[PDB]
Amino acid sequence: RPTFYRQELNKTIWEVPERYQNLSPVGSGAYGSVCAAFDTKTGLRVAVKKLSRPFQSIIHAKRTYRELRLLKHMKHENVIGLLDVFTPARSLEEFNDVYLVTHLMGADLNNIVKCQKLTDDHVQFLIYQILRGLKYIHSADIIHRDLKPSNLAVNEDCELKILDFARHTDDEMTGYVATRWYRAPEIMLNWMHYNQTVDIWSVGCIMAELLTGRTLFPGTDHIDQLKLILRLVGTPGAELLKKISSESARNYIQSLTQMPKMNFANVFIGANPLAVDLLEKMLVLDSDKRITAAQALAHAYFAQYHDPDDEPVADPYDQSFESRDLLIDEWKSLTYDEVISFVPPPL
Ligand SMILES: c1ccc(-c2nnc(N3CCN(c4ncccn4)CC3)cc2-c2ccncc2)cc1
Ligand SMILES: c1ccc(-c2nnc(N3CCN(c4ncccn4)CC3)cc2-c2ccncc2)cc1
Ligand SMILES: Fc1ccc(-c2n[nH]cc2-c2ccncc2)cc1
Ligand SMILES: [Cl-]
Ligand SMILES: [Zn+2]
Repeated sequence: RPTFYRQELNKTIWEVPERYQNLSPVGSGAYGSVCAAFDTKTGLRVAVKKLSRPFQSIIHAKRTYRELRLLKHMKHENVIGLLDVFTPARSLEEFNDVYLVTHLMGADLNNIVKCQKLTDDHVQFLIYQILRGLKYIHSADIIHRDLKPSNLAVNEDCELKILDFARHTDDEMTGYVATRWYRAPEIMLNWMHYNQTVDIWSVGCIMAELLTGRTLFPGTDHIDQLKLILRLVGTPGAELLKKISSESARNYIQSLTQMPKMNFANVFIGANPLAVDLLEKMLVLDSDKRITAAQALAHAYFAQYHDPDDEPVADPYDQSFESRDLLIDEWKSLTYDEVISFVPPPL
């Protein structure tokens, strides 16, 4: 067992191994609290996240296990992975807190887009990285489901990592988001059978914003969001309308004054046409015809970066736990096993 030390930061107390020094708070939320620290063992600057109320409910307990399982599995340059995980608990009985450690990423895509107007080269590189990470995530039968600028970490070298790839249709009001500018329309329609391309829709929205400096669809509610979307891409054709089982949703859409698809060249005026072509393949209303991450990587917009030999897929990921209905103490025990069995990556 390593030697731990205690300290209080803001209103959050922290108990971590001595290897981590100079903890300074970076921010907190529904997820947990995060501190930047210096890892004396590796010489790296790391981010240390203390989970918030990990075993409050079966929802938190299962989510704590899920995040740990996800982070332990993700080994890819464009996806956050685990440098370390620890608890000050000496045994299961006193197991109450989980701390996760990863490489420190000093900014997110919001800081980047707001503080400066990115060049086309930057847009290509950043979007390239997101897609390369999504290709990997998606290959493990994982859907991010909430991609947005504040979920994309970026460092001073313009290297990018996807974070938060750990929620589902939950019965809690913590972390509730009012309207989501980056969400696929099928999600705004509460479709229960969406596919991995919901993430591609988000990339499209993010990419648009990096090119124009404006949120593409700043809707105030789910319906306002959907109307802004249909204004750009036009109202659904016969083929897509036929895929809507929800009688009320289908009928509402059909009762809207019908709208044509806008010419993307007029909307994203001044943008690299290759960029506009890709945007158009990403922002397809029918998810069945939306481009995949793997296909997008091979789009001519990324010719400067695309390398099939260096766009890997993930090892098989066991999500069978997702269907389990267990007691809080069972999820806690499983999580504890995962902490104790963690093998750090080679330096
Ligand atoms: C790997 C990484 C870090 C460590 C480490 N472990 N314990 C450390 N001590 C623990 C005890 N030490 C102490 N002990 C008694 C009185 C006053 N101070 C304070 C700092 C420092 C350190 C430490 C080492 C290197 N740089 C900074 C801190 C051990 C292995
Ligand atoms: C291990 C250690 C830290 C993390 C980590 N977790 N969450 C992070 N974000 C910070 C804020 N982000 C956010 N903020 C506002 C709205 C929606 N999301 C959500 C969570 C950043 C980070 C983070 C921060 C800095 N560097 C790397 C990762 C994950 C695993
Ligand atoms: F107005 C819209 C917006 C999006 C969709 C949509 N795109 N892909 C799948 C769907 C969809 C929506 C609702 N139910 C089934 C499928 C359908 C209608
Ligand atoms: Cl995909
Ligand atoms: Zn909760």
